[PDB]
Amino acid sequence: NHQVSYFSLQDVKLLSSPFLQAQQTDLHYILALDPDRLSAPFLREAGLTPKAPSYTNWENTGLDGHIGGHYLSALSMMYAATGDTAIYHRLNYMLNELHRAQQAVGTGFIGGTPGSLQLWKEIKAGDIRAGGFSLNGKWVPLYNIHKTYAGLRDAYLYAHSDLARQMLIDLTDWMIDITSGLSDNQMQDMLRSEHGGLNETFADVAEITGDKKYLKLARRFSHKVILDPLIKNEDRLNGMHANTQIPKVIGYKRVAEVSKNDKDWNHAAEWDHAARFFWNTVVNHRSVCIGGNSVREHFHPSDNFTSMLNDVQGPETCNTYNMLRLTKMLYQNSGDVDNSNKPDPRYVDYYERALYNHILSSQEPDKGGFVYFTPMRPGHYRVYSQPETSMWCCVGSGLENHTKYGEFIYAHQQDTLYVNLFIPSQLNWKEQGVTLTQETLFPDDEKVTLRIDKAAKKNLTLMIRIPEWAYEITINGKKHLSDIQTGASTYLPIRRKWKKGDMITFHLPMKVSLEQIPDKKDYYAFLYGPIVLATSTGTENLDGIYADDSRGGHIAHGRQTPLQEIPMLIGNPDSIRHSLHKLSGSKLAFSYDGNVYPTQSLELIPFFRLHNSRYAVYFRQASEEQFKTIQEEMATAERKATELANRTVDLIFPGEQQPESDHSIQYEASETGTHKDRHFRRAKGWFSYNLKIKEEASQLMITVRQEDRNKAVILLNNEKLTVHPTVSKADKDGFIRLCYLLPRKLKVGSCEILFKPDGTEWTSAVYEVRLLK
Ligand SMILES: *[C@H]1[C@H](O)[C@H](O)[C@@H](O)[C@@H]1CO
Ligand SMILES: [Zn+2]
Repeated sequence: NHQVSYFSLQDVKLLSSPFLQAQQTDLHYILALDPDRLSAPFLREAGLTPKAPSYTNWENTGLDGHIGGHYLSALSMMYAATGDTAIYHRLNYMLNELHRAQQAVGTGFIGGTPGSLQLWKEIKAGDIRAGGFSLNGKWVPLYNIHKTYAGLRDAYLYAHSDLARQMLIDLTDWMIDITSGLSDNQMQDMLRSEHGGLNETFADVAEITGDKKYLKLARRFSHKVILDPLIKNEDRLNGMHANTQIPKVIGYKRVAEVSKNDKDWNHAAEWDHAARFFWNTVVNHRSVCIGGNSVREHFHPSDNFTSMLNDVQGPETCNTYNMLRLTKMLYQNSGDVDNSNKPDPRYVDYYERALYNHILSSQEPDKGGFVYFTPMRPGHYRVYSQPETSMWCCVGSGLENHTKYGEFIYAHQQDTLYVNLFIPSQLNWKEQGVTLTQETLFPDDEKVTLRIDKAAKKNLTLMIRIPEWAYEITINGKKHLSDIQTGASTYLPIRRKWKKGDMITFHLPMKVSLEQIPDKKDYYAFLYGPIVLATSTGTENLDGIYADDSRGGHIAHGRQTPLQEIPMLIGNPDSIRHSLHKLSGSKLAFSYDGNVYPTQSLELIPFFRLHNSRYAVYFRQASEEQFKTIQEEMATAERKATELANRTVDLIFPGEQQPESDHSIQYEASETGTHKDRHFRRAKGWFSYNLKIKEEASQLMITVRQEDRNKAVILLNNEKLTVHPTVSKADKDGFIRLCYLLPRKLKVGSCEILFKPDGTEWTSAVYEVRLLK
């Protein structure tokens, strides 16, 4: 009787704000893409003639088709949000091209993976050769086809396309046939390969059709090794690839939702709970101040953020896009699950933190371009995509992000409206005969006004979110005072027979806070209200800040600044917090007026506004007592680590999917794993990469474990490396570096590196491959 609903994008008009800017910039980027290049893989796999070459980058190195899927979703949501005619022409054309591809094969299959029909013939026969990122020699093909399922779902739900609906059902029936001869054990083996959110999309088809066969399919596509610990409130996520898991959990939640009234299956509450526990553990233990998670795409231990503070590959944007999708699902029925009948605004505090500080920051606001990694290492920078060069996962999610800022501003519950986000907007609440405008300069000002533009004098309750970070309201010039009931996130209820012209005004008091890195190392970020602040540390060596189509072009490969050159805050955390002063002006800006080492007064602005520069979000802190020892470590060990990084020509992390894929991983009889938080690969046959040599290289460094008795032969362009390596002292965790001084410098270009056993059963387990000048 008390279900909470969301509004359609059609019903929520963004008014001038950073969000409308971001929407419009993404519109331009979406329209820049050539649909004939995005459709080319699909036509190819159907036996038709493409009209143009595919894009390059990931669209011709094995993930061919994935951006086309995202492109359907982004066009559909952007069309719902704007009604843009150019967007509709592109969406109609892409749907009709993919429909031609589907009809040419006639089975329901649509896809771009090279050799798609052969792949799925093998799978259907039970020839399943799964790795974490591969299936039968192909790059995450389940993940790829997921973006088509999702794209066709979105064309139906957002753009009302019946053609998309039929294409989606045919493609789902095709998968029923592919999996009809597979045991649950074979399915769970195949699901070891990254598969995006297929369980979610199959549950979506169940709801669209009302046919439970699609819910049985969704459950078959639910990865049990991940689900089962979550049911039991066990976080087993250390070392896992993070964006692989989040869509699975979204899927468990969606299966639970669509299964709410399924008399033949009794697990909905358990699967809902698994998702709510997953959210809790990631948000509360694995997330930084901007709302993101992971380092080099993987979950590190929650008690050790060292790599988050040292690596240039900070949180990945996809992961936050997916955590926000989950957040929206969990919030909707939070009141049903806790039998309060009011949803839990703690979900909204997270949503706001991640939306303003990560999603909004992840697009260059003027020109466009999407961020993959956001370093938390002080003094680095982030790289942006370009429309015709960049075909990354974070481009696909990037296209979607800025279409849909209207989706979570408000929620409705019969005669109740939840005012969740303080984003300028006009709402059509047709269910209660109301049109309302939210006017605010937030976060640059504290005042919010809600204006009733149209109403039918129903008694309605406005539930205004009072964030934990933030009671007098004004109605029509009259002050109404209410008692604070909790310092926690809560709602302030205001019920009236609203009429045209009524005005509700409230203020959100904003304070400076200082948020420590979660493992309580000596690094802190400044916030103002929910806004993460940052300082610009310079504009030198921003190499590849607008990416080309190269493998690895999503990473900020420019020079690493030694930490002793970046401002370090001297003193205790309360003194440091008190030393940040707000500057006068209509935009947020702050001066840091305490002691900084080395001296440059620092200016801080919102991180979402900091572009085309190096930055610090987290600052290293030093007590006056520990300064001498801290500075000596920064001047010696940290400086030397930075020098090694700055002599590095190429770098591979064996066992990490994207580093391996960017270096054209090949293998025979190989396995991967983790030891002491580091990934490896080893083989009984062999494994190989291509090294990309931008500058001549002199030295190869291989990281292994001292205790490993297995040895590798190394071939460079099929010539055995016979020079004797120098061997480093073992570190704390038992890792050593083998340093080979190459007999001849390696030429600029590409060089195969191949590892095969040297008399032993396996190669050494290799944890890092580094090429140096
Ligand atoms: C980016 C994102 O993490 C996706 O899940 C993955 O397939 C891609 C590269 O690893
Ligand atoms: Zn990504």
